[PDB]
This record gives sequence, structure tokens and C-alpha cells, in this order.
Amino acid sequence: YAPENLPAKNNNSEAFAVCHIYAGKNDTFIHVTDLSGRETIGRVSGGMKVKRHCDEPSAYAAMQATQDLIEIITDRGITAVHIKIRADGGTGKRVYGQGGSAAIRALVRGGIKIGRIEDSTPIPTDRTRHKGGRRGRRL
Amino acid sequence: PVKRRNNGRSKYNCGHTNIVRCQNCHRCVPKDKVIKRFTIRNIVDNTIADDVLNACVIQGFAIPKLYNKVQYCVSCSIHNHIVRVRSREDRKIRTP
Amino acid sequence: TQRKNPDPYLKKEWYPVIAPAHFKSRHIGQTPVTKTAVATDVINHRVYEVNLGDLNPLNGNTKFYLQTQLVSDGKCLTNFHGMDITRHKYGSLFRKGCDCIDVFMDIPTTDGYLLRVFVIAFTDRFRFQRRKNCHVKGRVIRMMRAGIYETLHNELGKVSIPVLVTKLSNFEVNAKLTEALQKITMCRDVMIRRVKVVKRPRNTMELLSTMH
RNA sequence: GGGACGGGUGAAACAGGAUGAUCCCGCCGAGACCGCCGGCCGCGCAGGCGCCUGCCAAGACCGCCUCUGUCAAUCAAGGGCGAAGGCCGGGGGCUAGAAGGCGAUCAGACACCACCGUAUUCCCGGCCGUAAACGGUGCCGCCCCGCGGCCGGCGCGCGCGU
Ligand SMILES: CC[C@H]1CN2CCc3cc(OC)c(OC)cc3[C@@H]2C[C@@H]1C[C@H]1NCCc2cc(OC)c(OC)cc21
Ligand SMILES: [Mg+2]
Ligand SMILES: [Mg+2]
Ligand SMILES: [Mg+2]
Ligand SMILES: [Mg+2]
Ligand SMILES: [Mg+2]
Ligand SMILES: [Zn+2]
Repeated sequence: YAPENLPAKNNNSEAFAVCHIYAGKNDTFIHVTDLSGRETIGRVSGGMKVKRHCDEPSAYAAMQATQDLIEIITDRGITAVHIKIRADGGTGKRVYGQGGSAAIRALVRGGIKIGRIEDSTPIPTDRTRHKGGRRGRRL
Repeated sequence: PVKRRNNGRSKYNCGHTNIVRCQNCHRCVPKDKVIKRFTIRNIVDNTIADDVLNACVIQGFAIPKLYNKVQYCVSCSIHNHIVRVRSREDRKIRTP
Repeated sequence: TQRKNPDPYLKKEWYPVIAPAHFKSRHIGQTPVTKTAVATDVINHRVYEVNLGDLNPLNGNTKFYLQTQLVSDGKCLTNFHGMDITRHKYGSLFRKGCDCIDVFMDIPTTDGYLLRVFVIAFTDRFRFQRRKNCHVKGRVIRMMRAGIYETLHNELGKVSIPVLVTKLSNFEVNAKLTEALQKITMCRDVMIRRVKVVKRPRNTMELLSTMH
């Protein structure tokens, strides 16, 4: 990578990106984006590191994917990131999965500086009707 | 015979109440009969809160919390131990 | 099906992003973009969410939205676009036993903007009150809403974008809202939830020059 | 923008992806709905009732050295209102989803679980007149242990506190 293909270096401050974590109940996504959500620097998913469909959202897969993403973004010249953790939302579980904390700890122990942390799960001021019926999943 | 004086719900001075959906099975339940709990938790587990604070660049930063209201149906609360089956005399207790 | 492609980041370059002069720290960061094949037209009208605490290093629960309107001298110039609080603060405000008033009003500026402002408030319990709930009678609520409308209209009726930005940054409108409302009754919290821009004039160049 | 899976489950498999999906961001269109506050709070004859602003008529309660003077209670016949589903004639078409289709489980599964999906769910005019329409307790009226909580109105007392 030529230097003009990388962010300008300055001891005054370090380049800041934004990491989007999707902590779903069936998969996990780790997405690094610049300050405006239009330029993608690195994207990885937990399903690229497991062979069983049931372990896609597991913590181990999240850690491996986070390591790969760390390598990529460090190669591309990024040092610090903000965090935006989210769940399914949208009239759904509204609770984080088991891979989010794994990804955060991997980032912390991977030599990355952390900025702000916030919730980004979509919530309605009021909703449509969800699936299941009026008796629910009877099982 | 009648098991409870409240008929298993808190319905006074009204005929009908708006419904809500269970967060586990999506059953439709009356608002006055559903079991509700309010929880406050950190976004990050306390195990790695210190690590995150060490890594954080900001000075004077504070860990944000999560505020959620969980609503469960009768069947799911018993299954997940949110409430318990009590003795006849203990049923009158209203204190946690 | 599958095919390999070259690494796109061998043809990218970065730009700096700058903030209006109301704030001490004016370097938001940098943005990547692809070389002309035009960058100066593709990095335009991009929106950046910046925390107020980082802008003025009481501030960590508020953020601003800034939009690029001009590229000059290898830098992106931005102005006001919106204002919001954080989600955790909003969730923390609510409480069981008290009622809340949520008002909204549409306010036109002098530069040709129409703004929508959302105001929230909560009631509190008196220091020596026998009961434990903080509910109030209807007439008090109506008086609170009327006072909110009056104060908002009088404090932002005739304002410009720079003055409004300064007022929002330094919480003056919140100060008058709480001062006035407390004359009606106890008022635990009184702030502005957020500000939205609905329509603006197509050409804003002198405005941009003044802000920067 | 970026480049290989994504969806879903107890575990899987049908539908999606180099015609670039999932993911991030901005805009556009339509139609529902009214959250955390929200309650041994309240209103209504019952069924039922929760966005902003404005208009319209109404109602119970309290206070009173205001007015009339038995004008009252309950009721076959008769009249009116009446959840959801359903029907007739027009609009509208997003979610969900009877019927139908399909993947699993099973000895079998035309069911429970997954996916697609018509009527319906929404509005206008009109029929139908049923519910565990339950406080499973008809309406009016009198007396009646004690303790306590909440809502509305009024009066007394002081050291003036909702
Ligand atoms: C309604 C679908 C049934 C299909 N199978 C049969 C095989 C099977 C084997 C299991 O052992 C690992 C198993 O563990 C969860 C589930 C199944 C499902 C069972 C399904 C039957 C359903 N009704 C009876 C009890 C029951 C218990 C369940 O445990 C939560 C369950 O999971 C959804 C489904 C069922
Ligand atoms: Mg069961
Ligand atoms: Mg029995
Ligand atoms: Mg009822
Ligand atoms: Mg109907
Ligand atoms: Mg009966
Ligand atoms: Zn539940």
C-alpha cells in the first residue's frame, strides 16, 4: 500500500473508524466503517469460520473473525474505533447474542483503542403484528 | 372452586384492557395478567468493564447501561423459574 | 460463480473533515474515497455523527449531525444538520410513578430553514409530601404545555443558525425551560430531545462562509 | 461501498446469492399502529376507552338558609345499543394469516416446528344479534366490629407543610 492510499499519519491524533456489531441469535457480523456509514474498510462474519450451522453465532467464531478483521484493518491503516452494538430488534428478541462480548474482548486484547459505545438496536415507537399467532409457538 | 380472590389478574373498575405479546413465545396476554420485570444492566459485562476502561481513550468516560422491560406469560415464567408454585398460605404473601 | 478481483484500496485517497467554528476541536477525522475515473462531487452531502464531548473537550450524552456542503483546498466544509441525545440517557429518564409531557413544535428560522423541535419533561415529588406518587391534575399539565410553547416561541421565535447552534451547545434553552416550568410545579427533568431540519434553501454558501 | 455466503432450527432441509446477496449508509412510496410513562389509577349503561392541534354536544360528583311539590320503584308487549368472527355493495393492499402448497418428525402425521400464501385483518353504508357477554352473585331501600390504602370535591386547625 502506497502512503497516499492510507490515512495521513499525525501524532496529534489517531484515525478513528466505526465498528458495527450484529449480535444475532443465528449469526454475528463485525463491520468496520468510516465516520460516515458509506465507506467499508473491512467486513467479516462468524459463518466463515465454522462448519456447523448451529455454531455460527458462537463466541469462538466471533473471536476468529475479529482476529482476521484486526489483521485486515491494521493493514489498511486504522488504530481506533467506536462501537455500535445491536441486536435483531424490530419487534424481536431485543437482547444481545453470545458473540458480541467475545468480539469486544477480542478487539480490546488485540491492541485497539476504544472510543464511545452505544446501543443501535432498532426499536419502534409502535409496531406491526409479529408472527406466531395468538397462541404462540406451542412446540 | 375459586383459587384466588383476584382471579389471577389485577383488573379493577374496568371491563377490558389492552393486550401484549410474550417476549419468549409471542402469546397474546392481557396487560394486567402478564408478569413484568424491569432490569438495568451494563452493555459490557463487569468482567471486561475494567479492560474496556483501560483501553478507552476518553477521560472521565462512563459505561452506558441498558434499560429493558421484560414481559412473560404464565407458562413461560414457571418454566424459566421467574415465579414458583407456592403453598396455600404463602400464596397470600405479596412481598419479594 | 466465484471470481477474484483486485484490492480496491490501491486506488483510494483520504480527505480531512472540519467542523464549524462554534467548537474548539475542529478536526472530526478523515474519509476514504476513490480517485477520479469525481471525488470532490462524491464526498459531498455526507453526514457525520459527532459527540459534543469530543467537540468541546455534561456533554457526553449529546451528539450533533454535520453535513458537507463544499469541498475546498482539499478539505470538506460542514454545517448544522441535526441534534440528538444518546439512547441510554433517554432510557434512564423514565421512571415508574411519574407522568411525562412530550411536546413538539415547528420553528422557522431567518435563513430559510424550518425546524422541528421535540421537548420532554417529567414531574417530581415535593420534599414533604405524604403520598409516594407524583401524578398531577389536568390543569397543571395544560399549564405546563402552554408554558413550554410560550417559552420555546419567545426564545427561538427569531433566531439564526449560528445563534441557535450556540444556544444548543451551551444549554440556554434548557435553562429557561426549567426555570419557567418550575414556577408551575416540581419538574425533575426538562431538556430538548432532538432537533430536525425539514427543509432548507438549495444554495447555502454565505451561511457556510459565516459558520467557518 | 465491499466481496462470499446468507436465512432458519433442538438439529436440519425447502425459498435467497458473481444477474454482487447478507451487512453499512442516504433518499423515495404506501398502509397499518400509538410504545417505555401504564397503575389493588380513572371514565363509560354495558360492549369498551391511550399520537399533535382545533371544534361540537354531553355526564357523574361536591358546595348552597336557589326553584317545584309526589312528579316515585320494578316491569310482559314494544324500542334502542351490543366483542370477535361472518354476509351484501363500494374503496384500499403493509404486517400477520383460516384454506391451499411445500421441508422436516413419526410406524403413520394430511398436526404440533420451518418457509410461501388467498379470504380476512383497515375505511364508508347496511345486515347478523351471538361469547367463560363472569363478580359464574338481578334492581330499589334500612342497620351493621375494627384497622388500612388510593381517586375526586369541600370545610376546620396550626408552627403553612401539596
Ligand atoms: C413439534 C416437532 C417435534 C420434532 N422433533 C423430534 C425429534 C426431536 C429430538 C430431540 O432430541 C434432541 C429434541 O430435543 C429438543 C426435539 C425433537 C423434536 C420434538 C418436537 C416435539 C415437541 N412436542 C413435544 C416436546 C417437545 C420438547 C421440545 O424441547 C424444547 C421441543 O423443542 C422445540 C419440541 C417438542
Ligand atoms: Mg410446552
Ligand atoms: Mg381444580
Ligand atoms: Mg370482560
Ligand atoms: Mg368485524
Ligand atoms: Mg349467568
Ligand atoms: Zn417470554
